[PDB]
Amino acid sequence: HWGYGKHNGPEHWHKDFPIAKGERQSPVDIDTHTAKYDPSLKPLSVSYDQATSLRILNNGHAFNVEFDDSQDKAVLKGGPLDGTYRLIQFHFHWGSLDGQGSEHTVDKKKYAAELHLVHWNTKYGDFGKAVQQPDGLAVLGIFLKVGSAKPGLQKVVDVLDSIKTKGKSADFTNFDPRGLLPESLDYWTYPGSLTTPPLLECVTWIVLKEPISVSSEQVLKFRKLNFNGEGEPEELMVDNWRPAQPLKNRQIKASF
Ligand SMILES: NNC(=O)c1[nH]c2ccc(S(N)(=O)=O)cc2c1-c1ccccc1
Ligand SMILES: [Hg+2]
Ligand SMILES: [Zn+2]
Repeated sequence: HWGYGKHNGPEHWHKDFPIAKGERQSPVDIDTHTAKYDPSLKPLSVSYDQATSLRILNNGHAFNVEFDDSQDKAVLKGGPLDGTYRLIQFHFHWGSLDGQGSEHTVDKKKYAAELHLVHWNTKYGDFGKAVQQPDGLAVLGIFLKVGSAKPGLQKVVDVLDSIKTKGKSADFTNFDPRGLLPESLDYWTYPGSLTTPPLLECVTWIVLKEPISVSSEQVLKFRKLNFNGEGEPEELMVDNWRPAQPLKNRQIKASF
């Protein structure tokens, strides 16, 4: 099935998922001199104080930290969004080297990794229904650069040993996603898609200008993960990022 390798990677995806060549695919390059400040944007509201993490899973592509979304506990609202979007999970995309790994790029600049906090529009009842709607999802994207360690990330880093291979999961309760945010909530926003198959065009992307810094040892542990299942030949989980897709005269707006 689909992956990130030469034989199942991003330019093979269109065969099983024709929408890969669609009109609002993600990620995209953010050309900072083409993005326009939008005064009609409300401030962004990230309410993660009552977030309830459930567990962490290696899905053979990346790892997901999953949250209980059966109540309004961790919500995204404001900015370009109408109504309330509930946090369901977060995950990352990263490279084999610090000079690559992010999915969105900024004036062609690739970051070492990208964090995606995935939220679904609560007017649709559940995630499965939300992904059938053009405004079903909101993904908050945060760039990672290598520098000082991010203390709020370390609990995630520590558990990765326990979920090395495809299909492995571990209890991951009481994780506070507030520890992953940069200071500034300045952002760019554009309408887009899932960056993974089925590549559904259901996403309002909100990409934060300010990156977080993570340590070299933190990222190195990400790179120790496996794409393969236990007992299979080792295929390191690295370069699990889709490259930038045609903007196709969508408009990227800036909050600042
Ligand atoms: N990880 N399992 C999933 O079902 C999944 N759901 C997603 C929703 C949104 C996005 S996104 N990257 O465009 O923010 C990704 C996912 C995923 C997923 C994420 C990483 C690897 C494989 C699947
Ligand atoms: Hg959709
Ligand atoms: Zn993602």
